[PDB]
Amino acid sequence: GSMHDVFICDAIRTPIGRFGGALASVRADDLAAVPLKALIERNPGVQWDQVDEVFFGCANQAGEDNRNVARMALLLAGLPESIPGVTLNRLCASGMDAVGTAFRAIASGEMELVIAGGVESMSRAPFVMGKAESAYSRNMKLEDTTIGWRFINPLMKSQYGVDSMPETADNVADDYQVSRADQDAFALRSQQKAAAAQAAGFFAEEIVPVRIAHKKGEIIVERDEHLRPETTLEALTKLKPVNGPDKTVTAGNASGVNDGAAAMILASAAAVKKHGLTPRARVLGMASGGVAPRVMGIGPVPAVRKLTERLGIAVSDFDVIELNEAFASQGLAVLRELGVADDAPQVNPNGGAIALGAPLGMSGARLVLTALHQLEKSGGRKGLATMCVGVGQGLALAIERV
Amino acid sequence: QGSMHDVFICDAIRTPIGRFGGALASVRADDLAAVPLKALIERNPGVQWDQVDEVFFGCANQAGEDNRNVARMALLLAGLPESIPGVTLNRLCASGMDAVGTAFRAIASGEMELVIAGGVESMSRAPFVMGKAESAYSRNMKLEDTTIGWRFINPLMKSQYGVDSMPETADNVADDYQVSRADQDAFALRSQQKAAAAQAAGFFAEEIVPVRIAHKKGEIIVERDEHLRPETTLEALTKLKPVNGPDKTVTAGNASGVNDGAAAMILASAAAVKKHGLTPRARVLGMASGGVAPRVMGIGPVPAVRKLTERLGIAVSDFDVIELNEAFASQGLAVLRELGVADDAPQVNPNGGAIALGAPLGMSGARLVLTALHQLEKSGGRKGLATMCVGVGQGLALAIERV
Amino acid sequence: MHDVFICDAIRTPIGRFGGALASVRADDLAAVPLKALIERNPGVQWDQVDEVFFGCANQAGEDNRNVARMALLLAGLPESIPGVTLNRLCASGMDAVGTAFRAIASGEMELVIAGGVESMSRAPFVMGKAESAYSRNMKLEDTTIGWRFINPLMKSQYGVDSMPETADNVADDYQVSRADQDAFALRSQQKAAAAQAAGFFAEEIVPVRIAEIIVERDEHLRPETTLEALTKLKPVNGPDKTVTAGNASGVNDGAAAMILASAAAVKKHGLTPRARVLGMASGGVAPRVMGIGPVPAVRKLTERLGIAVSDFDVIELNEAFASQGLAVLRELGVADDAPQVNPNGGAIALGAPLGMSGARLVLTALHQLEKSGGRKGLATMCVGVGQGLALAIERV
Amino acid sequence: SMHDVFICDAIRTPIGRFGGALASVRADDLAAVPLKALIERNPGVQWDQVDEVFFGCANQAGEDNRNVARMALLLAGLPESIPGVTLNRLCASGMDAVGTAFRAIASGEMELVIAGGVESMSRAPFVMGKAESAYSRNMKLEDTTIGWRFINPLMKSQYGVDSMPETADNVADDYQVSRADQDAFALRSQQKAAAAQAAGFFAEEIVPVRIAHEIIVERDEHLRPETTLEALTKLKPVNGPDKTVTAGNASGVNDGAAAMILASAAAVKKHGLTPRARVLGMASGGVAPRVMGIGPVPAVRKLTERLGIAVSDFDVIELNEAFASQGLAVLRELGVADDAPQVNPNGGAIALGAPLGMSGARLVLTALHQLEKSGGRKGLATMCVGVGQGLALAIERV
Ligand SMILES: *SCCNC(=O)CCNC(=O)[C@H](O)C(C)(C)COP(=O)(O)OP(=O)(O)OC[C@H]1O[C@@H](n2cnc3c(N)ncnc32)[C@H](O)[C@@H]1OP(=O)(O)O
Ligand SMILES: *SCCNC(=O)CCNC(=O)[C@H](O)C(C)(C)COP(=O)(O)OP(=O)(O)OC[C@H]1O[C@@H](n2cnc3c(N)ncnc32)[C@H](O)[C@@H]1OP(=O)(O)O
Ligand SMILES: *SCCNC(=O)CCNC(=O)[C@H](O)C(C)(C)COP(=O)(O)OP(=O)(O)OC[C@H]1O[C@@H](n2cnc3c(N)ncnc32)[C@H](O)[C@@H]1OP(=O)(O)O
Ligand SMILES: *SCCNC(=O)CCNC(=O)[C@H](O)C(C)(C)COP(=O)(O)OP(=O)(O)OC[C@H]1O[C@@H](n2cnc3c(N)ncnc32)[C@H](O)[C@@H]1OP(=O)(O)O
Repeated sequence: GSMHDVFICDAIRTPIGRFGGALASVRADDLAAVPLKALIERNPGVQWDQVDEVFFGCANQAGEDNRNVARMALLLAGLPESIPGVTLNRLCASGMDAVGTAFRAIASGEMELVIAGGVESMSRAPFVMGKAESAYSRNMKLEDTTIGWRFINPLMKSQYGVDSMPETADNVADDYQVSRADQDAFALRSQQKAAAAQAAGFFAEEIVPVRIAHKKGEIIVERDEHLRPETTLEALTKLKPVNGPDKTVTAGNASGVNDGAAAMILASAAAVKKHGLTPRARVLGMASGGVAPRVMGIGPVPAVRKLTERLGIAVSDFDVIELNEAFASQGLAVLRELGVADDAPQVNPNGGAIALGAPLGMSGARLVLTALHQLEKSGGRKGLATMCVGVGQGLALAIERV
Repeated sequence: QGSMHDVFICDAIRTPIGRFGGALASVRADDLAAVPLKALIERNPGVQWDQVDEVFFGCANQAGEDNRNVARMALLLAGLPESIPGVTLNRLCASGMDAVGTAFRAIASGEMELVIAGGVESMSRAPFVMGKAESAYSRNMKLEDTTIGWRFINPLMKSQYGVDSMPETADNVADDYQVSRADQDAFALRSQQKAAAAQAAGFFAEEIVPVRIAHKKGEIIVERDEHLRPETTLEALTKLKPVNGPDKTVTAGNASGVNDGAAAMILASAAAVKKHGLTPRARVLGMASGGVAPRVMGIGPVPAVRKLTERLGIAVSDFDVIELNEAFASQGLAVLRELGVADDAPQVNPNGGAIALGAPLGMSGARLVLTALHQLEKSGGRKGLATMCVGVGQGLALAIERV
Repeated sequence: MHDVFICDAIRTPIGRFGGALASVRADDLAAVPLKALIERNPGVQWDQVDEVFFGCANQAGEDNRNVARMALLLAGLPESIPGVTLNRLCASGMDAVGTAFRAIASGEMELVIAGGVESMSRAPFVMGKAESAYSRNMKLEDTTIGWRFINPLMKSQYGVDSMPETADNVADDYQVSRADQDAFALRSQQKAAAAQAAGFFAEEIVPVRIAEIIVERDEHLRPETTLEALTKLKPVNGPDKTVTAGNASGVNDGAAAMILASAAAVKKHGLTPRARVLGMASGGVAPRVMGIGPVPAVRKLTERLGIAVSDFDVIELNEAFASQGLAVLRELGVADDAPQVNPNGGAIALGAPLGMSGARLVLTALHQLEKSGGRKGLATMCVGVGQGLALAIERV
Repeated sequence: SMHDVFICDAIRTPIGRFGGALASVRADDLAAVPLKALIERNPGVQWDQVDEVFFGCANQAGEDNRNVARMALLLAGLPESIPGVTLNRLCASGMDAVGTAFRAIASGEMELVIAGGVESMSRAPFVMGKAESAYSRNMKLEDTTIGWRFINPLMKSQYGVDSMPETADNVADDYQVSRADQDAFALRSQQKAAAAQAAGFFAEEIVPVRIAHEIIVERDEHLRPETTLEALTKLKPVNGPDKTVTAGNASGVNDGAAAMILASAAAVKKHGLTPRARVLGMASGGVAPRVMGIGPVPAVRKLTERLGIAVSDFDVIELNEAFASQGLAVLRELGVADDAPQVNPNGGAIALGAPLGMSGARLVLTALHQLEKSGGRKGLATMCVGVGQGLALAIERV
């Protein structure tokens, strides 16, 4: 009759590649399979035919990630054909949704042993073309699915607008009064902290390599590619806003478009013991929230509020906060709404998506796993991961180290 | 750790199912998904809508007007407040049932109180996709149709598991489980007959809200499911040529079609049922999934049903209705045979299924759940089972219980 | 230097965009007139055809890779017969006749076929190759009619006005009023309707068989047109403008072909010489006023031949747009309603498949000379991006 | 009554490799390069007197769409009063432009004209047919770089739709042209071309192409001067182990443009031009598509018979090298030795490349160039055409 505790066990990720960069040759399905293969190699006591489900986040699903990439990935990874899979889409929150969905399946007693993760290959996102609506139609057109609006509904544009994600971040900067200077400082600190974590070997502990064929032999992609460790305030101040001279968001204070995949095991207490797993954290809960599309970046606020209210935990009780850095403007605006200092030590202690990049489907799984990793290294207890969502949402997920 | 919470399906509704290029072909998938959501608003005035915790929607494609989280797109279009979150699930033809069971788990685990679960597919409007060039001046650009089935084939997938088309997998099931053409056609006929009777009885009308269609001289309404072929005879079935060549058994007459449609339903905890003045119609009992060989995807319901009923301690024979998805007569028959249920068992698909009705991938699983409940209400039955197959070798099963 | 005679000539009907001929591949459509010439001319020894010259404005679709050659093979002409495709946009089919004429007049050939084709219904989309790996800048463009792959240097120096925009520019610069344009358009409809009922087009037309459905009537005509109806239409380019769908040609499908021959070949192949070709000339104008292009072309030709415009017993002036048709007539000193101009109507009523239209003008001008007993005839037309072409014949 | 016609100044771009030196240059802009050079090179011309620009172009789906002759003259800075027309006989297109230009002046309908050709095969677009029905599931992209697209079932069933290399394999088979002879032919092409490049022979024909942020392209890119018979021997046939045509014994896929002035004697005098050759004539011939490479044979026969000139009277023969197989077969049918010194003395398309629309204009101008250098009188340029044709053009140095 009682709900069951749920533990995150092993977790692992590919490096994050730049658009057109180190991972651009790797099909989304094959990329998604890389962390799955590593889970298999890294957890040899598991009876693999007992995995109840693979849940994977993926925002696109038009490309080599089409037709339920979770199931494609598990087959490519060498998991038995008897294992089910399902793909979740809450845009940039998809991979976190995977984790929280997996958690709810175990908490409710419907499953014992599951994998949750996320993939996105933005390099390889395809073009789409709608069907002709009439014989001999002269209005055929291609649209890029890399990021952002396509097949725009005129009713959506008239009621809510179809602001680009950078536009929404400018709207957040405007409405919440987040200065260019503050955004650049945040971005700088993101780059510094990530450069420090990379030199410390922190990212290395999370990463499994991806092997790439060249003409004369193979290389290994080993390192997060997006980082700009040489970033300075002077460098950031010189950049032009994406949307015009009177705006504040720049490529230097924004996440990038990127490729990568991540996955982790979740299990009941019985499953941990049966499969020889090492339990690392208990999942406390997940909540979602909605906001106006035009200020989508503030979405984390109702999400975090809803979760912490229900669990009865103060925002200030968390020993780590992984706040997604879609843009410095909205990162800062969320922190301020929540009463957390712009530079508080527990937020993004190893940097975030400004430095690391953000393959939509992967980023939510990455935030959960890195929060856990951070809690282990620092000896912290509770961790909060939260991110915003295109078209105006937030997602939040809380964990507690065992 | 505290108690699990009971979960109730309340009001449910769907659009008609349209033929490919037929009655609903002009309707964008996001607008189509909004249709049942707007009806749920109209039909339950007691609900305080700003208390919906989540809209969960199934959708197999997501490359078209259904792109970038159709659940969230649809709820905004439906006029639900911007404060309501949405998320889209993809287990191919099982997506809409996955929405229901995922909703159920969210409430059962105490994370939510009031949710909407549904599904949509516009297979009419499924776009073409073109991979990016890998090199400057590449001579290798290609368009592929996303309406149904394989695209961007992985060599590794093809080598190991094959990339059989869905009709091909149904031929494989026919061969491996020895389901004869004759038996397939008889199954298909009963589906047409039963659906025709249900339509005439007004049974589908109780499930349906109309879709409005733009027209010169004034918009029209679509009220009735379009796929049905009520005049079908064994003789016409017998004369059809198989999809995959002259030695095979699967034909367009004994297969589900490619179709458009949307459906949605409310799930609520007991406290939400009370607070919003909803009618609890059934309790959700549970959901299970299972995997099989891609090449025989149609048998996927078997592991799913066994997993579910074993954990719940319910025998297959205990269910008052079984809504078994009719992707193909071959797999429909092979599943029943494995589960020890007669090919023409009165509790199985009493109002016909996807052969007559059609099967918009995302919507189908949601239809199966709501129609099962509907049938329990008409018949006074207690427990129902809804189950379906999934391309690339899966099955999904969900059990409910009236009142 | 050799006299050159036009002999037998025929055409398909002209279909509307997406209408009666929309299912017919351009190459098969081109072959239809060629087959009819074979059937209609049994004295001809077909392995002696020196060349098939065909006009075609597009060449991206089933009309790709030298449609002249594709068509003659599809029409059952021996593989020994060569073909060549010419492209001067809407004047392409006239260019074909004029080029055939030059080949025979200079003594390099004796017996040739000249024609044109366009399937505008079937015109494909085009997409540039990616210029970088993982390019996000892929785009489809319609080739049915008008600008695609615009060159920024063309735009900045000459502009890339659409054809209707240039027709507005002519109406403005040459002061051609809306009411005059609509009047001319109505006369075009009325004359074509009269010609249709009299069997005039039927004498030019060979049917297209579609595997069976038979297309045998020009489809674009709107005999129902009234001045009042024309007055109510809205200008394509805004209320301050003049050109409308009703006083403009349409987008259309069709093919035409004719035999040209030296005196020797006429006699050898038992042909009926119907007209002598007198000459062809071209000219260039500013692209933004492309519709006035006929004027330099006609002046150049008539001056060289030593003929006045007023000497022609028929003038077949392409009707891309009423504004330019009228502008041209005015410039050349011919009345807006002169009886020898377009006596059976023109492109506003009949439609204008680009590559076919010039060959149609030449064959119909000849046909009208026969009907009327006239002597000299002039066919002339405008060309996108600023040209004109003119061709003179004399009934034998 | 017929008027004599003279070829005067002539110039070309270098020939670039597919995806190589000129891949960024739009076909219309590329066409404009020789035209602008003709202006620079001929100061006595009153440019508004040019009666017509005739240009060959095989594709016309890309930036070469909608009458590239006229686009090119405008981009070159020529007055807008000058008309233009584009000709398509596939690889023979640029030769057709010259021949057509010739008939225009000879017939007295013009006095001063430009003839040339262009092809950017690098930038050839993809094409997509329109949907035939609402919600059509049958939409498809095809490459227009070279060869069959939108295949007609009736063409395929009667005549076949063999690729260009397949037709060249068919000629090898039907006319018994061995792999070894083909390779030896190819090696001589490369060798002759490397010698001519070193002698500055191509330099004299070339105007550079300038590509901003800036690179000057001034040399033919396709040449393989290190080619040995041993290297060619190692190559695998395009169409499988039992065929004979290889990448090494075939022309390539390429970009480039060329143009030249043609004039009556009156126009020569008025415009202070140098008359370099009189044009004698052009003839065309058809063959079976499946052996398109043999097309030059009927073309050359029809031309020489009409002019009363034996093939052996020619001081230079510029035979297009689409493939060594068909080049050799053409030479043998015409009674000329596989290595005759008057044939392709500076090499040809195997070394140089073949941008379809340009190649025929190149053969005519280079033929004239060679006559000037060697002191010869009569020249013959000839080439094959996809779907089974040949074209031939004869000239005589003044
Ligand atoms: S939850 C995740 C949701 N995801 C998003 O919302 C994605 C948001 N990002 C984007 O859509 C794009 O990444 C935007 C913000 C639009 C930027 O697009 P660009 O393609 O313009 O980005 P690039 O970085 O490729 O180019 C911008 C130029 O700025 C320079 N630059 C960036 N960052 C720095 C730093 N830190 N220091 C110095 N310069 C920096 C880049 O070098 C580039 O300069 P170039 O000289 O043009 O290469
Ligand atoms: S969970 C569900 C998952 N989805 C699937 O697996 C969907 C599988 N279905 C398909 O892919 C297609 O529906 C297939 C099976 C390939 C058939 O596609 P078609 O496009 O051919 O379908 P049509 O509607 O065009 O039918 C083909 C011809 O057969 C005739 N026909 C069908 N059914 C009947 C019956 N009952 N009686 C007589 N004839 C029947 C159709 O009329 C049609 O003949 P036409 O003359 O072409 O109309
Ligand atoms: S050498 C010839 C060279 N070729 C050209 O220059 C081609 C010129 N033609 C065009 O480009 C187009 O045909 C233009 C002129 C742009 C018109 O196309 P539009 O797309 O702007 O408009 P439609 O073709 O869709 O037609 C608009 C409406 O006008 C009605 N209409 C046409 N003709 C008449 C007449 N005679 N009388 C009354 N109405 C007329 C059409 O029916 C249409 O109205 P609908 O309500 O949409 O049917
Ligand atoms: S009138 C003109 C009509 N046009 C034609 O019909 C042109 C016909 N040409 C073609 O269609 C192609 O160019 C063919 C002949 C099919 C070959 O295309 P490829 O893309 O294969 O051409 P590559 O240049 O890539 O050649 C393949 C490999 O062969 C090597 N190679 C070519 N020539 C030589 C010589 N002389 N010596 C040594 N090697 C040679 C290329 O380097 C290439 O090697 P890779 O390993 O592939 O780089």
